[PDB]
Amino acid sequence: LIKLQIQAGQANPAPPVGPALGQHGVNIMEFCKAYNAATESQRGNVIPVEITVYEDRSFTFALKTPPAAKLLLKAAGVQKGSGEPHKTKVAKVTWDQVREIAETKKADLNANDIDAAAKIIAGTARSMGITVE
Amino acid sequence: MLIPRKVKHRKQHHPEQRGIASGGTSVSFGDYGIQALEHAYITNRQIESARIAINRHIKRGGKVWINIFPDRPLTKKPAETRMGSGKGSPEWWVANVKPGRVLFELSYPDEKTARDALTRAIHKLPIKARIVTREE
Amino acid sequence: MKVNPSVKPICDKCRVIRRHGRVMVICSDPRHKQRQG
Amino acid sequence: TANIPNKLTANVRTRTGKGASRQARRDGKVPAVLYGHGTDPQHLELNARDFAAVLRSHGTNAILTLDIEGTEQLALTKALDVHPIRRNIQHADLLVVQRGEKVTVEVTVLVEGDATPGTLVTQDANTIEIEAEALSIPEQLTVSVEGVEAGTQITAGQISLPEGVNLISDPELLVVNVVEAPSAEALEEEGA
Amino acid sequence: SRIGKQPVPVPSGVDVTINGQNLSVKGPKGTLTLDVAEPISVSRAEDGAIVVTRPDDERRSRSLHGLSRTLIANLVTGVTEGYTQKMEIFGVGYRVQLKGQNLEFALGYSHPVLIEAPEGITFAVESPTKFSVSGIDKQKVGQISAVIRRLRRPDPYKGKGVRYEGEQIRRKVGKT
Amino acid sequence: MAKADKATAVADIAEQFKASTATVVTEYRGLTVANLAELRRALGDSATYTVAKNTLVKRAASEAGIEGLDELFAGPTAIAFVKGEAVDAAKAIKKFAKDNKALVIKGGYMDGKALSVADVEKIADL
RNA sequence: GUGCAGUCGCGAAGACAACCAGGAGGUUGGCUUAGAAGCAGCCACCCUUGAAAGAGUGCGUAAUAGCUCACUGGUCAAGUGA
RNA sequence: AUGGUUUGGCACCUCGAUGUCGGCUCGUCGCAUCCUGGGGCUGGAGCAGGUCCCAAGGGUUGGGCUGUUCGCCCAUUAAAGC
Repeated sequence: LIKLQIQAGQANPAPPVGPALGQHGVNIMEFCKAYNAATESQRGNVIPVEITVYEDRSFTFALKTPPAAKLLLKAAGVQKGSGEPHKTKVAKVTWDQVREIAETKKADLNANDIDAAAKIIAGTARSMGITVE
Repeated sequence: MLIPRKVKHRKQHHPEQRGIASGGTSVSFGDYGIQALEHAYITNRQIESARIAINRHIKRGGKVWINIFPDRPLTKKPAETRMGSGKGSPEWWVANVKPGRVLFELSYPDEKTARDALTRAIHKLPIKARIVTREE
Repeated sequence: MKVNPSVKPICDKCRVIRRHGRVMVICSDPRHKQRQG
Repeated sequence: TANIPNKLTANVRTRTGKGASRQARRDGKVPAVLYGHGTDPQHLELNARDFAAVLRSHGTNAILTLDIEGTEQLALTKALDVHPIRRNIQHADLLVVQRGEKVTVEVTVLVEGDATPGTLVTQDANTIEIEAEALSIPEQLTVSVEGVEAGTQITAGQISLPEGVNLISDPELLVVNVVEAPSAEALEEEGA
Repeated sequence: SRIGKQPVPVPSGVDVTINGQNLSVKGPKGTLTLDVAEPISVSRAEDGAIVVTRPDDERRSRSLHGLSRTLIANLVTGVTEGYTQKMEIFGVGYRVQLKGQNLEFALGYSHPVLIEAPEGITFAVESPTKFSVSGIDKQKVGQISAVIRRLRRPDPYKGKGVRYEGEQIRRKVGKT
Repeated sequence: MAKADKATAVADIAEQFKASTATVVTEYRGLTVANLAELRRALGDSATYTVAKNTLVKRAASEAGIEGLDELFAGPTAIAFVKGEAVDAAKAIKKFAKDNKALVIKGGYMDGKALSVADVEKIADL
């Protein structure tokens, strides 16, 4: 098992996606193309990946929802989050933007209802200092 | 490096080291403080080395109060000189400290870092000291 | 084996003991291993 | 706030002086005197351990009911004498008070809460003056600082006090001061 | 103490003889002798077990109690089960072959080294790069296993030398 | 865990159990939180899944008829309440047991009676 | 190191050590840099499943991976910490 | 803080005399070890090192310049100790 986050628009071999899983001994060229097809169906957001590997070097990848921080950054229109959270605030967010992200995270979260999921995103929004409304 | 701006007399008798402190025996500004336990002239530099030591450990937050000010001068005759021919020129400024005197006071959110920081300052002072807090 | 008048438990695994009247510090990491002398 | 008087046993002093008082301390007893509106100075020796226990629990301003040779007298701890180094209790002054009497004393102040992250909280004044009935004395007062921002001064008048309690000290005293947290640039400047 | 406050169970096949502070245990694997300290009294429960008792609670009795009890259990276990220490050798060209009661090691030295077995200890080689040492006394078994461990200096870079099976030796990397 | 917290934990477990129709005793040694979370997902829709201290339940059992489960607290204790329906969790716990096989159903309690592993399996079918 | 005495914490609702299991989702929290993922450094330091899981006490890695820990429950059986 | 060898402070023994620098000959003692002997840790792969601990048995060169102690330089040496 290995955890990585790869941008939607590129799958080149890189030190982050090279020796990270290369030392485990798994094929790389096949992985880039298969991941590319799914992430270019979405085409929108960077998608985290979790590669599951067996004893025969056969690998099954897990493609889940985009990161909450990147989801909140794109839901706010800003490029980079606040370097001084909760004192200097880059942007403002609305409940419906929170809920749609929470609904998106609901397939990826351990929450029960949307309300719990919304609070989880609210906690993430506080992490980089995005005020919630 | 604290020195008085001006002093009425520049050459003075050595401050005497008898008794224990009568005033300033209790922390007043901060929440923790360093209390002396032996008589010694806490000079000008030792205060600077200790105060810097506190700031390095507590980093950003907090405020430090220095209740001791070195305004009492001390003299030394020029090196390689026979005795006589008057009193030497003042050299270093010391502040007379008696047991019970509270030198430094430090205010910081968490206790553990504050006690460690004050402990480093103690190792830069000639006296045996102990850290004392505000309550009874 | 550092020989100093002051010996302290550098890391959490370090243990302070006493052998034959002399204080030591024994740790899995040999660098931390010191002795009072 | 009505509190129950603490019971102590006190006996009079046969000999008074630095010779006798030092020996009494060596025996585990703290010499004391008792004066009041009744105009009657009495010299007593309390047990040090129980007196320390009463003070530790009920604060420095403790209401007492002494037993002086079988007589019960209500007394208040006016003041103490703590040795600077040994931190003993060398001597205690006890003031007699009748129930329902207005007494002026000093109580401590505690700051409870969570300040904003960019804030350093400084307590200028440890104790404030209070006039209250002898049995209605509060052991300590509380000041709450939560979500307070910028330079906000919590003066003495702003404190909330129990019923029947008056603020003898003027309200202008600045008990709590909140300011912006110093930076490492600011720390390495003052003191030079 | 807690260790000393636990009776020593003697299985049915084991014989225990007590003469005051002198103790001797006889069993299938051989015979052993022991002596206990003055403060501790050693007596036998009629169930057929061993019990140790300390009269007072100072350092000496409290410290000696745990030792004296666990000294007997090692004594009884030695004469029923015995102790076998298993070793294994790492390195290229490192060989072990047994000669009589003695054991020989080929550790890369210009000459081969030989270890003689003292009384009550026996060496049994299983493979060229794996062997074992067996005996009665836990101390003597561990003692000779110590001496064998000192044959080659510790090697953090390649791990060549003697080892215990479960031993995990730290290794660094020699780059420059 | 203060003494007041220990006591109020008994009350909440008792309050939870009193409205709970039946209880199931299971063993959980060797189950990761993620898989445990799926069991929480497989049970939290209707039932309630909990793991509590052996003696904490014991005092939380003297009130009602779960005084007869004292012998089922030896070892790890995982208890399933069924506040909604009766057998809904009985199928789920068995299915989760078959999925993991690191889970052993120590026993169960229903309508004032205590049953063994086979018997609660019988009531799981019924 | 030990002798004495005094406070405070936890403890048969089984304390402490040890042994078994679990130690998670958002998530690679934002800034920062080549990188920076709990483990240069700075800011905040939350929410959720919940028994318990820290914006992570340490080691390890270029960065991941990995070993752990804090912490929770099970056996054990009177004391255990400052 | 040790040591008492350096530059000093004091003026206590000696001014009806305690000969003062270098070199030679002859030693003797300390260890705060230069080589040889035994170890720990290494940012110790090997050769070679670095630092620290134990150790005083033996050894510790010949020349150019200067009255020189000291120092620079030429050849060696296991080392050219204080």
